[PDB]
Amino acid sequence: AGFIENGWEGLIDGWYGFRHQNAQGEGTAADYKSTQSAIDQITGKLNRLIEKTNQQFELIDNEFNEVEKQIGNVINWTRDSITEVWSYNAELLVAMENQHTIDLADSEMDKLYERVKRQLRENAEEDGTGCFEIFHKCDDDCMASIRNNTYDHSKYREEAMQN
Amino acid sequence: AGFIENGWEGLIDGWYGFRHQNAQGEGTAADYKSTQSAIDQITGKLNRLIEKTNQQFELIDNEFNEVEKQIGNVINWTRDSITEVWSYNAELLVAMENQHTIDLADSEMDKLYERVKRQLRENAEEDGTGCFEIFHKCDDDCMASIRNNTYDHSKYREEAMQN
Amino acid sequence: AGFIENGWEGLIDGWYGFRHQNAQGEGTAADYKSTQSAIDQITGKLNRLIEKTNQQFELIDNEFNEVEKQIGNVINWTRDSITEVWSYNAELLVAMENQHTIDLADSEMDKLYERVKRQLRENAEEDGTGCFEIFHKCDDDCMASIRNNTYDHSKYREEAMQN
Amino acid sequence: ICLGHHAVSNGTKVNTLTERGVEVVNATETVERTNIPRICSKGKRTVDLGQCGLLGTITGPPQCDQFLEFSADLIIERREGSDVCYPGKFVNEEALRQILRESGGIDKEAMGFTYSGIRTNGATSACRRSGSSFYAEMKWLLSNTDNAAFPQMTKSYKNTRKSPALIVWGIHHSVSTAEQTKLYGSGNKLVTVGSSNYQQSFVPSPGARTQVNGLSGRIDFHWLMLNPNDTVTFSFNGAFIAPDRASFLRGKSMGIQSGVQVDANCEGDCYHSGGTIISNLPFQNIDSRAVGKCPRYVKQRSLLLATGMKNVPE
Amino acid sequence: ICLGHHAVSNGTKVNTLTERGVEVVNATETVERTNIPRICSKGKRTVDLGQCGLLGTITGPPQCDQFLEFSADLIIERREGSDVCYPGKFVNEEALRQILRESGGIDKEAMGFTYSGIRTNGATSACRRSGSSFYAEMKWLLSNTDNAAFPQMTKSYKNTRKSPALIVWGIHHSVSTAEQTKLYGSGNKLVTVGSSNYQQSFVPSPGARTQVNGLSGRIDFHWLMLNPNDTVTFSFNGAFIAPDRASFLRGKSMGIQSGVQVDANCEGDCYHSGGTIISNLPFQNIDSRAVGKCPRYVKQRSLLLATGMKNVPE
Amino acid sequence: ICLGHHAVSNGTKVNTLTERGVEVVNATETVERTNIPRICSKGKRTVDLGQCGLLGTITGPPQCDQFLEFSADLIIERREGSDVCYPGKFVNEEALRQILRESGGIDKEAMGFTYSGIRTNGATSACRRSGSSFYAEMKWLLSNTDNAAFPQMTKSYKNTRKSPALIVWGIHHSVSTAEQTKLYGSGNKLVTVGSSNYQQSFVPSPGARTQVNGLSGRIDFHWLMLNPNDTVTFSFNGAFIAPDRASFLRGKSMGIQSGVQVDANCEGDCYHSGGTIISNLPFQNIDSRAVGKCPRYVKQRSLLLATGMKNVPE
Repeated sequence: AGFIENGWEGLIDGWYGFRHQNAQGEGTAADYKSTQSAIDQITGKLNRLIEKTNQQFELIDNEFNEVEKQIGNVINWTRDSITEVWSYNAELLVAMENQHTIDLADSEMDKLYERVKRQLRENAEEDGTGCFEIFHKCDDDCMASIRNNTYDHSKYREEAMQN
Repeated sequence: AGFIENGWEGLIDGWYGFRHQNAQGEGTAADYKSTQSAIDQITGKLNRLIEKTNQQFELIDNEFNEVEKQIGNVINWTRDSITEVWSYNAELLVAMENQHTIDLADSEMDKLYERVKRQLRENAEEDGTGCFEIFHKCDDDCMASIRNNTYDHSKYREEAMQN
Repeated sequence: AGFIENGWEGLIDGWYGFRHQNAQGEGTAADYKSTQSAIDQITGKLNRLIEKTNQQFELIDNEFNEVEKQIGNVINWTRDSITEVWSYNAELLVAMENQHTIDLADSEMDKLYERVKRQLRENAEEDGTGCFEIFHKCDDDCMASIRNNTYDHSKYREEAMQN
Repeated sequence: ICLGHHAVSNGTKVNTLTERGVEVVNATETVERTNIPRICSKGKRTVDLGQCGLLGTITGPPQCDQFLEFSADLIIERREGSDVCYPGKFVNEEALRQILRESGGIDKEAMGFTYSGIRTNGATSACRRSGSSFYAEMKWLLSNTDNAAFPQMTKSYKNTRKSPALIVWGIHHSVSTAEQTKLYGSGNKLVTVGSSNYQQSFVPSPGARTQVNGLSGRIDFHWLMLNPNDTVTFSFNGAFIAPDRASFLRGKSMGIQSGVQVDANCEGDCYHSGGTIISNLPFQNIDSRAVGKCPRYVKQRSLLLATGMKNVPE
Repeated sequence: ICLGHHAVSNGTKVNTLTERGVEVVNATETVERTNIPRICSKGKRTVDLGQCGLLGTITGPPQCDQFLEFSADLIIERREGSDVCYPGKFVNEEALRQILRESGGIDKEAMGFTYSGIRTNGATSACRRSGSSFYAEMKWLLSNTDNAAFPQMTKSYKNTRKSPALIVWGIHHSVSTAEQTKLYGSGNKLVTVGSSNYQQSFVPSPGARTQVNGLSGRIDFHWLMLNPNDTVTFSFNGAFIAPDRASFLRGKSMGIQSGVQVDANCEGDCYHSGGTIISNLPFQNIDSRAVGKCPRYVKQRSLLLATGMKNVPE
Repeated sequence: ICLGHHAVSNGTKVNTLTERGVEVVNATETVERTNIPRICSKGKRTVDLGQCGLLGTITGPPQCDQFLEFSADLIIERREGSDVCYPGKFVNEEALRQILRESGGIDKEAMGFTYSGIRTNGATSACRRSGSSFYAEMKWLLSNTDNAAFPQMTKSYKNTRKSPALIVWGIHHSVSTAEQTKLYGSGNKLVTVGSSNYQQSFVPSPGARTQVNGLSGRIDFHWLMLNPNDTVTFSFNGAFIAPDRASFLRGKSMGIQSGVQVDANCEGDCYHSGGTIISNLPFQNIDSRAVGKCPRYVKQRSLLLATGMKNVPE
């Protein structure tokens, strides 16, 4: 989300993906592994936070007949204190979880980027904006070989090295 | 803050910056974008933590005429419990915010490092201690072109490739 | 812990290490710096969390002769609320500390990987699974020179460049 | 080959540890606000007291005639409920209410008191059934004739069950000192209740009170919890509302105060005066006094949890 | 070309999730400790009670003559304040104090109690004004002559306003039974008070107490809150400190107990006995009993928040 | 040359912010569960009350004869303890218990009350020593002969020490009004107690009760705290259990209720009814009512903290 200047609004298939522009045409295919990884992590956060409490609290006040003024002020004091505690814990919880979610997803993006970067050793070079310039015409079958992590990092070495 | 063995005490212009030593002379210019990024993030943390509470608590005890000993012991008990809760929350809050602040600044430093690395594709090589050895005499105007992200990654390729 | 497909169960000397397979034979030596770094960080977490509280709480109830039912219900209500607060804080605390611990260890692993990568500038190439293919027969003394960060990044350049 | 992450045109702003308003792809809600304006009692034995007050179920006014030996897991108190038919008041009323809310119902048992030499059918136009009656579980002991003399009587009752018994008696306060002699004879006039833990001691305080229920006399309702094999003794000679049946707690339940209808198709464990909070979220911003197994009340109206990546659109 | 970050010679050690004492570039404080030793009341209607007790403002001793119908947004209680001039005590005094602290002032109104056949100007030398006087809002009800017979009286009052009324009466306890028979005649004395939520019932307890104001007699002060259109009734015949004016809560305010001076140039919303806490920090380590809109009290003296990067010198 | 990390065959599953069951190399426990079934009192002055009740130490029944002026840093209450020998009970008993638990011991001092014209040697067969005796620190005040008038008396005591004094007296309730007339005389008996911030005025309750200790009469104890240079005054004329010695708090201590043995070889600062919690972990799941310097109670049985890296074995 840094050097990637913007996201792809047309990418409606997954959370991550590739958009290759070779000679044969163009392609935009979503990567399933990283997308499912971030989805499983966020789903873990959701399953962890959305929770039912088995602790039962009884009625300590009375809405129809007000209790003693002193013990009533003590009850309202304690209830207001606990309300402040849970408000703070909920605010800080939501904030921290959102931060770790954002940085987590960015971490997955960088994982994918450096993974495909490690797939192309000397046959391609970084461009700066999240692209890998290929020094040899990589056909659509070659692009599909890079997507499913089957691109041979040596059977295209000399050709791209000459370029 | 890792392979960068130490900081620059002479750098009083910003948080991040460059110090180039070419043939024409030497320079030390602070980068405004990353510095302003970390400054805006820390400023966000400060604006979020420094907060005024609209909840008003009333006087539940009495310093001039002590109340009943039992309800007074209950009040002191609840107040001590809440005091422990807020002490724990404050300690953990400060610790976590400091940790994420340090790791945040280090993350920005690595962002700048890898950004300048992606600017110089094959015209320079990493040295190991946070420097980029340039295989061609990059003059002061070229250094200024690298600072404002205008260095051409191809009009110096063959010269540095021969070296 | 990502592209490193699995760990080394035979590595019983430290947390991180190298396993070189050259022509002279094979070696598996643990790196002391990164291992001691992660160990010192986890030890810091342990020394920070394992703590003794100087706050003393008195007996507010009575197990042998039950107190007034109203103030007793107030005491049980407050104690249950505080119990829920501390249970939540303990759960979230343990979860967060475990997350930051795992991501911390992975961060140290990546630090070591990219450090060894920066040691071998053009004399070696990444393979994709966490190894560095060397284009020149690096003997055991050369491997030991790489371990203690004394490998000369220039006195083996031309030989591996020809390969 | 390039590679990037997805993005949406309309993200959701959330709050983070650093910034405030970071637009992510998707986000959900953690603070519940939707309320069901009905008391969800599906699968629970529910008693809607209605016009009957919770304390009256121990004394037995007309409006509580159908709640003398109720049994429930959820007790609902209504705003039109009344604990008394003859104007009176309970001492430590809220504690007894909190005892009866989690009692799981009450079971009455005859105390066996029989009387000789006085009238026992004291009744008032306020506690009307067929005609003028009194509290169902209580006995308004009068003099035999219109002034007469009330002999000193002593009545003891022993708890012979494994659970504590709820004993409730009453001290009568006439409109004046003279009507007190019309009901129990001239002079004083002393009641004394005693147990192993309890002992007190009442002298009637006759006088004009504010007209409640068209009468100026009051009846103080007192209570104590007898332990098994303990005995309570009543030594009196006038102005005594004697107990006729003791109460025993059945099991366990929950008490709520609501003003909405009862629904037997929805199910919930979180109740308040406005209805039932059916949610799976850890927090709620509906009622701070919600009882049962509720989410924790917070003052924030909405706290959006991020469920997507950082939205960097174009 | 090389690139790095800045550093300083003198950093600031902070605490993190990992280490303890990490020297960063700059850091700020999050736990407030600076206290203003004055009550900052800029822009607030403030009533410094001084020697007048908060409860006395309802009964009206001499020292409270200028606080009978006060109005304020911030009420300050002083240590030299006294609720009584004649030695006495308030029943449920702390609850009434907490009611009067957030009352926003009090407004008195004549209850309209007329008397016939007794001496109503009972006074004492302790409540001294010009000569010997009594509570300004009370009337000591005595018998007509030196002994005589105090006739039985009944006084009723209806709250004809939209806000609850504060009713305060007193039960007199003489030094001995002979003084009680002198002030109100022989026989049993009895005071009854009734309304819609209140009932009971007082009998005076004559006897010699500890000498206070050179007087061994006491006066018990009792109070109740009448609802709109609700009626209170008193039935007495002696030992009665009758109310003359009822109190009505004006609005809303805050009550603090302090011993420092009042300052009208500084402004703050957090108060304690030592002064005013003026800060924007989220925590404070000054007074755990601070009231108002205060930062959350913690027991840590300092919690430095890091505002700079990691300081790596040399 | 390749490089990697270590792993183990048998890892430890923990819970993180993302997953639930991440197998790491090593992990430790943060929630304490091991309990020492003994009261660790090494290095602390400990007084095991045993059959003596904590409140009895102020009144002095036979079983408390060796605890009249105890001194300790840790007070242990036993289930077989009894505050009284003659049947009765303390009023505001729990507050006085909480006062005596942190009192650090008590120090008695003669209040110097002389009598003339009555008996001061009222004794019972329930408070037995050599023969029939009474409370060691109390004096049962009777009438000079059977029936006859108990004179009206007034006894005052001034606290001439720098610490507040604990004053405890008693009201007697006979088995009938005839017994009260025999012990103290006919007429309305009444006791009055007053100081500078106290006044209460008790009245006995001659009724009819069942037999605790074979006795149907009761003796209830009341208490107040005198301030330095403050004076307390009593006005009585029968049914009075007069105090003979006042109590003064020594210093500071802690009070626990346990049923296990006392051990002087183990040391701990966290106690509960089952024993001593000796641990350095921040949490514990043993007793939610543990007192002292304890880890914070949680409902989770185990919360494993990760101490190693992610275990990826083969």
